[PDB]
Amino acid sequence: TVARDITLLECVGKGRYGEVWRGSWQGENVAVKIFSSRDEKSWFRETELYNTVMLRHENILGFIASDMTSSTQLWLITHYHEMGSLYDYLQLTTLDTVSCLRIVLSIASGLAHLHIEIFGTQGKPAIAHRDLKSKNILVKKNGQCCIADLGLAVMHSQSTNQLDVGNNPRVGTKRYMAPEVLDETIQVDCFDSYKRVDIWAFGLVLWEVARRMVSNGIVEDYKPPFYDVVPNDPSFEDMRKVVCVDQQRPNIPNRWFSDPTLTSLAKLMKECWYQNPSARLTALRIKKTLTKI
Ligand SMILES: CCOC1(c2ccc(-c3cc4c(N5CCN(C(=O)C6CC6)CC5)ccnn4c3)nc2)CCN(C(C)C)CC1
Repeated sequence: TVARDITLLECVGKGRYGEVWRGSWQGENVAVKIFSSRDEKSWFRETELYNTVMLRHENILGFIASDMTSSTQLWLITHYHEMGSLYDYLQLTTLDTVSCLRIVLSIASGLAHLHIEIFGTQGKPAIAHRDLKSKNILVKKNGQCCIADLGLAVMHSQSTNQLDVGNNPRVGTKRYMAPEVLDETIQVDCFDSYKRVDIWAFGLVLWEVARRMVSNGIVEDYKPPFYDVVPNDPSFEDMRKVVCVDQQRPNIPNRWFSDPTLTSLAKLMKECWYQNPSARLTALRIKKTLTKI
């Protein structure tokens, strides 16, 4: 019924996943993500998650409804953030210390919230995202972010030791894939493995953002991770060669060591990028560290 009352106004995004539209519902802007045929299973997983797990959180994209509307389409209706994604926003502006730390702390807060199981009737299972990237993190006008696109999410309950992986043909974006995914050594039956996959990807987003924080009048152009060492649309084997075989990691600009904030974020992101997954920081530790900077 939400879908029948929505007026679609403007397409604001298009990809292999489908399309995103700005719509109006009860006079308020809403985001309508219209899934492609190729990605119907992500719609299904996200719908199941939003209808069975209490997820609401400042830094998780707000859910309104899911619907199959009648031509038949699969729609996921959420709050609308006119700044669009971090990918979009980082390309039209540079950041200062305050706005950079607000972005990265808000992502760490949302990720910690996903990862941590909460006991009881007001609680939730532990959740790992598995495809975190700058294109599915939204920026609010108040400068905080929120994480979207839970179609690959996996859940875990420590009490019963049940791991719910989805059976989704989709895999994570290859440019952001962790070493253990690329060399197929990931322990697929351990929930902690998916959390560590998230932490790797977070480190890459951290790098993407920090580059855009000005210090002493200097800033880097926006670039996606590994822009300098793999082609656009890199293959799985392109990524395995660079990340696993050659052990490359995004370069830290020297100008960052003149700013205390960027020096601290540089230390943080390198501790997300250990080849050994169990050596990476946890989301909560990142959150704590960023609350102190
Ligand atoms: C008319 C263009 O306008 C700009 C723009 C771009 C996007 C949005 C926008 C996207 C979303 C959203 N999505 C659904 C959840 N996601 C995913 O699943 C990603 C695919 C994996 C993220 C996208 C949800 C909620 N809100 N939302 C707003 N809004 C505005 C594009 C560029 N311009 C420039 C020209 C100035 C500015 C804004």
